[PDB]
Amino acid sequence: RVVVLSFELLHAPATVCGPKKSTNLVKNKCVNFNFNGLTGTGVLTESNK
Amino acid sequence: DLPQGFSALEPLVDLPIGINITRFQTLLALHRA
Repeated sequence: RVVVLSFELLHAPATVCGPKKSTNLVKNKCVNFNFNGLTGTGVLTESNK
Repeated sequence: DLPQGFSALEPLVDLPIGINITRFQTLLALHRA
């Protein structure tokens, strides 16, 4: 049982899609982070907001 | 009765249907406003 999967792009908008990965977050350290595509550099702290 | 006051509409759902909508209507529930 083998299936030939097709990944096709046509004259249709790419409205519909998917993604994932995960490392234990550090704290109180100057590090560069990538949160769900939001990338930056700084120090992460617990907050009450 | 739209009263006087202020209220915000928190987003409920967004969907990537990706079709063209030009008209609209509504439907009702009756078993034989």
